[PDB]
Amino acid sequence: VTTLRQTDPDFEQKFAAFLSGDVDRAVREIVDRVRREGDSALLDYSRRFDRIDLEKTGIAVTEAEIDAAFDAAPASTVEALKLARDRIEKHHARQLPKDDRYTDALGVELGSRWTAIEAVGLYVPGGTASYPSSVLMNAMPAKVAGVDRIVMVVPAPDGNLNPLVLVAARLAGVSEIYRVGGAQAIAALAYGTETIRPVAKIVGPGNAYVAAAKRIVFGTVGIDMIAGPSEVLIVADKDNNPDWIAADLLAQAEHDTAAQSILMTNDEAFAHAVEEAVERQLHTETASASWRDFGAVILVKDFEDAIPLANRIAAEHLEIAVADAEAFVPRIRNAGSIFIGGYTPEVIGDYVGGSNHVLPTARSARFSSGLSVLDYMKRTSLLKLGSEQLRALGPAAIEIARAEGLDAHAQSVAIRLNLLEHHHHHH
Amino acid sequence: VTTLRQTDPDFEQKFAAFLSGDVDRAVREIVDRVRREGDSALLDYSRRFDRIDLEKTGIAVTEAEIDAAFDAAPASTVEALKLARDRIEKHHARQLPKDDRYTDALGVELGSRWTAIEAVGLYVPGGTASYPSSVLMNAMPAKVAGVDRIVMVVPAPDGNLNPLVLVAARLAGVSEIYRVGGAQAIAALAYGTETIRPVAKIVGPGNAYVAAAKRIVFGTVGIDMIAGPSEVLIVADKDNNPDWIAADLLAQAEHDTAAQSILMTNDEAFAHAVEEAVERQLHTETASASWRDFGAVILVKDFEDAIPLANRIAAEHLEIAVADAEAFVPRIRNAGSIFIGGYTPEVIGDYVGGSNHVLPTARSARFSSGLSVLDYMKRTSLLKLGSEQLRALGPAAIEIARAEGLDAHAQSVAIRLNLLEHHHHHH
Ligand SMILES: [Zn+2]
Ligand SMILES: [Zn+2]
Ligand SMILES: [Zn+2]
Ligand SMILES: [Zn+2]
Repeated sequence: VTTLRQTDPDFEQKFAAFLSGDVDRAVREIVDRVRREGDSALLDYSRRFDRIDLEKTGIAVTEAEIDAAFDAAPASTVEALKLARDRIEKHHARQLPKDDRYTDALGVELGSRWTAIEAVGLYVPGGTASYPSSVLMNAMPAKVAGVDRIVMVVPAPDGNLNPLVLVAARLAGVSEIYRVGGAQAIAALAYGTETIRPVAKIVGPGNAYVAAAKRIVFGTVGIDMIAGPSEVLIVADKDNNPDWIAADLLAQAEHDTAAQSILMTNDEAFAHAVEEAVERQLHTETASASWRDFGAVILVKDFEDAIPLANRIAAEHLEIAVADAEAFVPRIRNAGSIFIGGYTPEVIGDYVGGSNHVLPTARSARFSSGLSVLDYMKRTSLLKLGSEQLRALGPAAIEIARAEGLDAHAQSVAIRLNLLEHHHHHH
Repeated sequence: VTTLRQTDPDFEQKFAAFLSGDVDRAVREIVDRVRREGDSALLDYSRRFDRIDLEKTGIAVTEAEIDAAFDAAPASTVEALKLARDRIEKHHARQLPKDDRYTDALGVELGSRWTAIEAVGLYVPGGTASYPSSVLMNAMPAKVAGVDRIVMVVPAPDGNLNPLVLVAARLAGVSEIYRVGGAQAIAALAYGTETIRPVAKIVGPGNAYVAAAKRIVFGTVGIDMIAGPSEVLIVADKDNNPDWIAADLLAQAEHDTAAQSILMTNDEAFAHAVEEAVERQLHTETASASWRDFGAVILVKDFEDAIPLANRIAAEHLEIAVADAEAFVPRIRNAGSIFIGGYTPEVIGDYVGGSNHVLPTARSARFSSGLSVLDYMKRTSLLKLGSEQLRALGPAAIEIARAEGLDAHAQSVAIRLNLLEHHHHHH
């Protein structure tokens, strides 16, 4: 496994290189066609890519089909999904924003008010990449935020849908479910078709076609972020169970073939002990291809050294397993989620922690946060000036407007001050 | 001026049509070249588009050049910019997020922590579109949020820079200023060059080239939103000064040739009185082309009717001038900023209100908010489970992981529970 040593005269060059790292035309055409033509183009693309005939199966999934999904599900799985839904809901409810209206010293009334986005669409991959936990994580915050209409699009290749996805959808307050995917589904959500009324925002990672479609429609609808390769950074000292740390690195690896698992430690023997555990557990596929191709160990002399390196890696998931861990939490500023101690494997956050696992990937923790209720809401600014306030702030506005050559802007203030001033000749 | 009447059997069709409504290849190449080549490609593109030779003028603006800018500025303009900076700062400080760490009923420790984005870049148009108010509005929130490095890129066509932009930059805590623009500047900020170290997020509306460049780099850096045509919606009854309302419609029009100003009223005579005022003031250019080409009046019978229409328009700027205005504020959920009463022209919000004027355009108020300190910060989730908590939540996680075919994920929990369980045979 790749191993970098901070003291190496070439460490910086190798570390920076380690951190570094089309379908546009086809997608541009698919998006434009769905926009201009609607349902018929949706059915057309679904045939080409999902080998399904929506004319016969229908575009929308029925409540009856969702009921059948519930009955087919093992009781313990439905129960587990409900516990996860309940934990996620309670956690997100705490993050609801509070409005703020106040009067400043000049008597100006300033306000901040939050409302939910009216309709939101959740993109959920189809087939073997179709996970019910993803559905709860993406839909529950919208439900908590108060979104009136929650739509889910999920492709059904060869007509197959994971029934657990339908089970999760209901548990999380999803209102409409449509059997479509790819750039065509993204276009339908953004522009609308005869059957699918448009939404105001689309969330949910997808493949290259979905990603390209989202870059196009951004502006017409809001979008969460572009899906990028996932990574876990584990910062651990020798006082850990090597098998446990290995299991955590492998859990992240099975996720995707390009997923990356990094161990940052100050004890080489421990790093060796973790690599041996990774090897044994690897027997007793995607994780194999993932750990070998992208796995890595970074050796530092102490954890003060690990701080700047961890900040540059800016991992989606950061497991901190060192003595006095709570002390490093505030020092490591770039991380989507931080899991503390030996009993908190990243996996728990994917399912039952309650904290949203849909986190920023590919160094995006440098500028973004994981999904929260805020992503499903928006703030409106409120401002009210009375005559006194306009008299006090208007001149400054006029000065700036005129300095900017914006005479109409200056006049909208001057036309008011010119009349008002006749009542202020005393001062 | 275009006039729609809600009762018209064809109103809905006309209103919906009223609401509706390339360089990609060239930009894709410019962005890729700057990424691969650095400074030399920056200088190359700057010559082609700004007719400037950065080899002689230099890429970075010097402190000395900024000092000269201050001296050349009229005292009242510097003072006005400072009052605006102070109002914006005090307002934004109130919006700083608070961290939240707590322990739930199961003893799970959950946390929410906020940090500032380390480096941010502000794109400011050059030439006659170069406004100092824009600089304060875009930079001040980053300064309040605690951004360590604030960078501004501003093209200097034919070597000319608005000195007031340099004055504002300093007042707002901008650290570095570079004389570059377009897709080349966006590429330099996102990928970095020898002279310009990369930033984590880029904010600031630009032209079609800037917009295309931002769509490309999104993911590598965060981006605010894509600039779209601006619009003001004024909902007013007859108890207003027609000249004042006209001035407000014209102020928004001079902004851009595609800017849109809409009057929504329940009194046709008043609408006529406003149109006549717009005509007289139009004499005593861009505003002219803007009001005629995109201006519009929407007649309703009462303001209850105006609510759903205003929500569909979802204007960047909404001026509410009706009796009992405070009553409609909560009913109109989609609006970037709401200005209340006759003494609050939208213009005040652009400069001295304190509330950020960089608001969502082209119906984006349906899903986004105007710039705030939150846009310059990010949240990190914290999670800590002890043995008891993992014992209580682990089984559910395993159940879901296995139902999803994610065995490595299930094992990272099972490997811990398998050892831990020997201490829990009593229950
Ligand atoms: Zn050290
Ligand atoms: Zn995971
Ligand atoms: Zn009515
Ligand atoms: Zn304005």
